[PDB]
Amino acid sequence: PTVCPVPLAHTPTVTKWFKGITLHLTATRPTLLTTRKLGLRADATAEWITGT
Amino acid sequence: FEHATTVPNVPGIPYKALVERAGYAPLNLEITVVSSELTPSTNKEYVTCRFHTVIPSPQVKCCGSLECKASSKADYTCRVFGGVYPFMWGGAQCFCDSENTQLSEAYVEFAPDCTIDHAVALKVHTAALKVGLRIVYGNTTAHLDTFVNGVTPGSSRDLKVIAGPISAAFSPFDHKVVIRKGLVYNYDFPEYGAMKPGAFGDIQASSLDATDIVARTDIRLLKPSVKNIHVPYTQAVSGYEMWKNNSGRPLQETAPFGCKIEVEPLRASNCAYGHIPISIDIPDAAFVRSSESPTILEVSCTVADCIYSADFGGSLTLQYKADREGHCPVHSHSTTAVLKEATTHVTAVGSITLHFSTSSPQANFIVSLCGKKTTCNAECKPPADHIIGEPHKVDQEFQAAVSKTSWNWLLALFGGASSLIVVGLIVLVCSSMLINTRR
Amino acid sequence: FEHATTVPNVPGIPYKALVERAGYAPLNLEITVVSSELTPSTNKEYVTC
Repeated sequence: PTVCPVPLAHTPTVTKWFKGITLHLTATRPTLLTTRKLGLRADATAEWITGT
Repeated sequence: FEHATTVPNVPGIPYKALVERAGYAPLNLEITVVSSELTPSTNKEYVTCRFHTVIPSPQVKCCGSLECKASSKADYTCRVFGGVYPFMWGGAQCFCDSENTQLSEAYVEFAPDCTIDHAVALKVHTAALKVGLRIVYGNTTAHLDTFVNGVTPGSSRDLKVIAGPISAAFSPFDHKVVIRKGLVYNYDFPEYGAMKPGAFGDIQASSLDATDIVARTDIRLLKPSVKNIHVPYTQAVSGYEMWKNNSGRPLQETAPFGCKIEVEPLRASNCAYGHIPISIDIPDAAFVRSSESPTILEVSCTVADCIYSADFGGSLTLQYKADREGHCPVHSHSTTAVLKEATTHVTAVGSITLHFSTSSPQANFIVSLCGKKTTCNAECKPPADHIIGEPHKVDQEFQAAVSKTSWNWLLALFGGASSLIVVGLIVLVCSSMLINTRR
Repeated sequence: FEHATTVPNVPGIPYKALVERAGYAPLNLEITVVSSELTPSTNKEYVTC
């Protein structure tokens, strides 16, 4: 084992709205986005995103 | 003195309470769950990884016969073939064109790189929740790690506390768990000995170095057709790789209640759920009798602009008249409002400005200053923002969650019907009585 | 903190408002239209003399 360098994606732009957010995301290469709620139901979602 | 309360298991959110001993002056008590650790008890059933299908060099009984022995290797497979007459490099290996049998032998072992890239299969049992608590009373703060079961007491050198049980037990881990390079998955792996080829746990062992490896990889040997010596075989793909491709996201990205999964040992830290009943024996030494504490004479509340949000978006002022200079404790006596400051310097006569956060549309709550209670009446507007990076510090109830305008309209609309049916009953009774009297 | 106002478009006359965040003291906001130019979309058709 050792330490490998990995890239950091462009920081997303978050736009708020009543009980909701909109992440404008830019990633030249497939970047993983994983979201989950903090309640009884995780409602976990995972997606590999490309482009903008 | 012993006091009982119910602290909400949400890390980082202080919970404030007032202990009002009759003889003594009231005292503050703020409790924070600095960290929690929901850890189960686990036993390792086996480890699995890529198998190395090792093939021993074939043997030929040159002009005789061979019989398949019974070894105890992992997924051992031995077959015997008839006359082969094999070639290696010199154009011949034997002297009998027939009755020249060959023994094809094959089995599996652990791959050399399995010491890092291997998965461990575990079963979980009832999990015990441990909490680190920072608790402050008056002047004294105390850090203590305790078990939330209602029996095991935590202690800090004068302070005894018992915590729990949790109102509703919960475990993010299913019965069967798999750990791979720190990642945790809830996979219903096959039991030890129930190997199935082409799926997870097709090769199993108690440890990487254990020699009693058992596997079922569906390896089968075929008749050698080519003239040159070689042992053919076909085998199902490694089920470890199949699960690795179709593993899915780990439990670090799927556990609910914001539960941070961790390994070595398996645990779930900073997990926010439920309420912890805590009974605490606060020592009487820290308590200060009312005869020496400044008991304020006359205090009133004037509330500035307020808003119901997670952040401290409310302000108010307490105009007080007291008899001495001291360190009076201020508190809120409602479940839908929490102050920022705990102990405030009180003078002979003056004012103190304080902050508060509420969940109700209307601030209709009693504030207490050195025991003296005053009802603050306000009207908090909806928050301007939509999202915050901070948790809501107070639960939203049903009773104190609707404005007094809505309450007045609803009560008027319902009391109209109630008074109308009452008036109808009264009218019927009066008519009957008038009929009876004038009959 | 986003504050929305309707400033009258009158150069040289300041418009004053008070922003009142709930948990924080009010602040003063003076907006003055120092200059304002309205420029149309233009394209020369021709010249003459």
